[PDB]
Formats: sequence, C-alpha cells, structure tokens
Amino acid sequence: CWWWERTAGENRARVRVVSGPTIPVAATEMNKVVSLVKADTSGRQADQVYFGPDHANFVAVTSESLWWVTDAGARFGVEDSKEARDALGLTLTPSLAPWVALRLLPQGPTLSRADALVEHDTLPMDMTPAELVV
Amino acid sequence: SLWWVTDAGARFGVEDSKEARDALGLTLTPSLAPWVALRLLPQGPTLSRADALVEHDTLPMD
Amino acid sequence: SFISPSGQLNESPIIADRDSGALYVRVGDRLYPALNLASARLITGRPDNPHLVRSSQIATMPRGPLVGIPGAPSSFSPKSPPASSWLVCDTVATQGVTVTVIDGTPDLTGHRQILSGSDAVVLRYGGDAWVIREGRR
Amino acid sequence: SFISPSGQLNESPIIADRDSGALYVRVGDRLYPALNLASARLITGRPDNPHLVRSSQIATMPRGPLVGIPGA
Amino acid sequence: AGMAAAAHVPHTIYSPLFRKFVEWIEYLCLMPIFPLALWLMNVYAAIRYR
Amino acid sequence: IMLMSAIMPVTVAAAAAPPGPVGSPQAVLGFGVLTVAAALALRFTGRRLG
Amino acid sequence: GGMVAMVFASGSHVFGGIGSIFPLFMMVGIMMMMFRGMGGGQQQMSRPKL
Amino acid sequence: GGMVAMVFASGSHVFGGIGSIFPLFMMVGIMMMMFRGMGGGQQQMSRPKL
Amino acid sequence: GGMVAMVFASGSHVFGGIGSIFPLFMMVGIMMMMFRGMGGGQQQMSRPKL
Amino acid sequence: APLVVPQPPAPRDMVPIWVAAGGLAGALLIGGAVFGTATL
Repeated sequence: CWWWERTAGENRARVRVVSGPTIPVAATEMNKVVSLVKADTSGRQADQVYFGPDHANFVAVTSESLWWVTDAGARFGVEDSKEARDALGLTLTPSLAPWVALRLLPQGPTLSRADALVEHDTLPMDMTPAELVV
Repeated sequence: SLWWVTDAGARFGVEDSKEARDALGLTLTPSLAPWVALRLLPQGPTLSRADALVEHDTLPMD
Repeated sequence: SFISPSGQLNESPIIADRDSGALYVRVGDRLYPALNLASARLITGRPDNPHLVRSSQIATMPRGPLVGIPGAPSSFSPKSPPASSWLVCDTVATQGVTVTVIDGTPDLTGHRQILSGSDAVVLRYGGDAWVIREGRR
Repeated sequence: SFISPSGQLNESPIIADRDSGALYVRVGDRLYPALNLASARLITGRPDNPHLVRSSQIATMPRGPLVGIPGA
Repeated sequence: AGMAAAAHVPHTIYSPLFRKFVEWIEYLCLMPIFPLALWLMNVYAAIRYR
Repeated sequence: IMLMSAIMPVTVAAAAAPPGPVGSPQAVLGFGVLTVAAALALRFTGRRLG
Repeated sequence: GGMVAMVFASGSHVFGGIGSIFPLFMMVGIMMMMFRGMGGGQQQMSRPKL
Repeated sequence: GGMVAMVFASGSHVFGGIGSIFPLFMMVGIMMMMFRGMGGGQQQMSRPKL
Repeated sequence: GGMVAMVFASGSHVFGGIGSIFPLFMMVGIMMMMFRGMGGGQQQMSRPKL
Repeated sequence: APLVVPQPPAPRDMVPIWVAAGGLAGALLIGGAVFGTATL
C-alpha cells in the first residue's frame, strides 16, 4: 500500500509504503469492506472501498474543488457558492485529500440548485447493470 | 392486461404472476377500463421481480 | 432497558432510518439502499411497510451499492369502487384545444347536460365537418 | 400522543408520509413527490429533515410530476 | 435590582401570605439540582441503553 | 375638563408617528402612551378616579 | 407493577389465573399495612371549624 | 419469594444478575413498614410532639 | 386450593378471567370471618410487660 | 422540463417596528422616572 498522511496546517504530507500479509484492516472489521460495481473496465477505477475510524465525508482538493463522499462509495461534486452550501449544510471547513486516490471512486452529477429544478414523467433506464445475488 | 395508475398520473405495468401479485399486495380483483381512455397516460417501466434484482453504481441522466 | 433493549434488530427486512427517512433493504448479511418502496418489496418478496430504526444501529451493518427500478411508485393502497367511469374531454380556446382525462364519476350540475334528444354539435377534422348526435359522429 | 403517534401539516416545506415514508416537497400550494432528500433540500433552500405527516392529510392537497436529481 | 431591593425592603410591610411564598422558593430551587445534574452527566441515557 | 381633553391629541400624535400603512405597529405605541398618560395624570391630580 | 411488566416483555407470560393470584393477594397486603399506620385515631381542628 | 421462584422454575431467568434489584429493594421496603413505622392508639407519643 | 387444583388436572381449565372471579372473591370471605373471630382487644397483658 | 418556482415575498419593513419598540421603551422610561423621583 501507498500511504498519504497529513495534519491540518502542515506544509507537506507524508508519503510512505506499507506491506504485509493482508490489507491493513483489523480482522474484526474485515467483513464490512464494500465491493463496487465497476462499470469502467479500464484500470482507472477501484474494486473495493473501506471506511475506517475517523474518516472524512466532506473533502477539498487542490482553484480548489469540493466533493462529497457517500457511505456507498460514490462521490458527488458541490458548488462553491453560498446558496449551494447554505441549502445542503456543509458550512464547516472540509478536510484535505489527494486527487490520486479520490479520483478512483465512481462519480455522480454535481449538486447545483440550477439543475435540481426539473420535472419528469419517467426517468431513463440504466444500461449495463449488475446482478444482485441473494 | 393489468396496470397500476399513480396519483401523479403515470401508469405502470404489472406482470401477471403469482409472485409479483403477492409481493406487491395486488391479490385482489382489478376494475375494467377502456383502451381509448387509458392509452393517454404516460407509461413507466414494468414492475416485476426479475427487473428489480439489479445493482447500480450511479444513475444516468440522458 | 428490559422492556426494549438495544439488541432487538432484524424485526423485518424493510427498514427506514428513523432520523433521515432513508430506505434500506436487507439481503444476506448486508444492507442495500433502495430507490423506492416498490422495488424494496419486489426484492424482498414481502408486502410490508418500512420499520423505523435508530440511525446509530444501521451504521454498524455493511453497505452495498444502490438497488431497484428508478422512478417506480412509492406508495400502494388498492381501491375497488362499485362502478368504473372514464371520460375523455376536449375544450376549445378563443385555434387551440386542451385534452383532459377524467377518472371517476362526473359532475353534471350547472348548465352541463347530456346530449340527448335532438341536440347536436358540429366540429372540424381533416377539413371535413362532423355532426355529433346519438353518441356517434 | 405517545400511544399512537401521528403528525400534522405546518410551515415546514419538507414532509413525509407517516406510514409509507414517501417524500414530498411543497411549492406554492402544490405538493411534488421528490426523488430524494438531497434534491428536496436544494429545491426548498432549507437544510432540514422531513416532517412526518398523517397519510389522510397528504391525500387532500394537489400534486405534480416527480422532481429532483436521480441517484443523489 | 439588588441595590433597589436592599434599600426598600427594610422599611415596608408584607402580609403573611407573601412571606410564606418567598420561603418556599428556596425549596423549589433545591429540589431540581440532583435530577438535572445526573441528566447533564448523561446517566439516564447511559442506563437506558446500558 | 381641559387636562382630560389634552390627552387625545398627544395620543394620536404618537400613534401616527410610524411610517407606512396603518396597522399593528401604530397600535403598540398609541395605546401605550394613552396608558401612561392616564396613570400619570391620576396620581398627581387625585380626582376623577372612575 | 415494574416487576410484573418486566416478566411479560421477556415472554414468560406465567401470569393469568394460577400465577396472577400471587400479585393479586400480595397487592392487598401493602394497602393494609399502610392503612394501619394512618388509622391511629379520629379528631379534628380543620380550617372550616377554626 | 414464591413469585421469583415460580419465574425461575418457569425458566425466564430475567431476575438473574442486576435484574434482581427490583425484588431486592421491594423486600427491603416491606421490611421497613412492618418493623418500624409508627405507633398505634396506645402509643400517642411521637417525635413531633415530644 | 385442592378443589381448584383437581379441576385443572382433569383438563376442563374453566378458570381464568370469568371463572377465577368466584374463587378469588370467595377466598376473601373466609379471611373476613376469621378476622371477626379474633375480635375485641385492648387487654394489653404480655410477658415483656409483666 | 424546468420547474416553475413562485416569486418570493418581500421582507416586512423594520423601520416601523423599531420606532414602535422605541416608543414603548421611551414612554415607560419617561413615565417611570416621574413616578420614582416623586417618592423622594
């Protein structure tokens, strides 16, 4: 594993490498890793996602861009404007994260008030889905 | 054929099988309607047990 | 504490976050977020309704991606009337029309009347003129 | 009120059905079914949670087509 | 308000019904301290979820 | 008679002072000054108690 | 009542008929014991008489 | 004691451990009323009058 | 109690609710007759007094 | 299709409310002063 670590306000993050017999999660928590659908067959997307203790939901990246990550492992972009912030909440300051990791999660549409104001009779169907096995 | 009409005006089809009828709670006798009047409401996706057993990362917006 | 302890989970397969109102479905040992109640029922096979559960409990069970049919109906309440009644209506502006569908019994009060007897009306379609009487054109 | 909880319409604009959990949002004097909480907050402009309302009450107000962002 | 009360109270007459009322305010103030402190210490929530 | 008569012009003058359409805010200070004027006139005049 | 209720929530439901006779008989004993202490005498100096 | 024994023979095992605090405090409360309490008609003396 | 128990072993199980009210109320009558039997009092002779 | 939102209502004027609040504040302070000083 490549590891990136940073404390708020520090001038630079620490980059390290770890290795071992198993992914760095306790055996008691090993059963709650999420397995993504992965519609993109190219090497540009992850297979699994895990949220450990003291994780971060609201994140900012290097002009800056704001992103919101769901427990299901999907990421959504948020407008920088006062309206979008005040309407969702998200007034607190976001934590920092590296683009080389954050880009590996699947992306949804941005949460802009300008495009939520629409009506529909029926919605489009989703191509290339995956089987839910019981 | 059997159909379901929502309060918002759209109509959805129901597959006439014992499992679909009982899962949704439609083990009841339906009322009649003529095609000239019913055809005018917009049609949504079909309701069936096979169609729902699917996973999605995120939905598109054509 | 003895009348209702914390460990009494898994009472039904369709649960809703008591705080957020979100809807989840249980399959195997994981919890999957469902798009709507119609698809939650079909996946589970039970004609039940969501059971409200405290948000602190659902955070302890493994997740899964989204499941169901997008845009399907969100509520069911079958009704059976004594008689079935439908109307298709045309109303003309004063070069423009609108079409209405009515489901249920009509309101014949006021100047509204059935077109019985010698009553008639004349309208245009495709250049031709059509006379309406005896329920035919 | 503790034996059989219920609810009633008030000034809040985000409401949900007391027995079915469906989400609705008010716009003027009309209720629109909303696809999710995120778009309901964003349409109304208030960061809040849905208010549970008696199902026999929701049935009396006028409706409109579905609104919001799918999958949010 | 304290100086105002200190200056006027010593030269006025108050009926028994009011003097008996100020006495009971002390007891009404003492009673809620323990039920409230344990609430602030989260004890009732801690026990209910054991 | 003269004192009692002077309270009305003073009262409407205070009620009319706020800008905009007439409504709730005019009544708040209008009835307020009327209350103080009568209460004040009563103690120092000591007459017409009713 | 708490002791009785706690058993039902556990599902033992041992009460009814044969079982209920214990709490039923036991309940009368408490009322008799507290009644006996208050029933020490009868004379009055009540506000209506004073 | 019979109620608790009846529940234990029935197999509920709800009163095991800390759950026992309900029977225990009741048994103590009953003990206070029967042995101490207050005097009868032939025992008119009491702390408030002595 | 013997009369009541003998009916359950036969399986008729007519008691509970409607039926139990007879033996329940009948049981009070016996205690009420023994209470009148121990009637009188105020003699107050006792080994500890002598 | 785009949703048709209603035009938001204008906020009520604060100026009439502040002078009205100033009216009671002023009147009660004025009336109270003549009552208190007269006790001396």
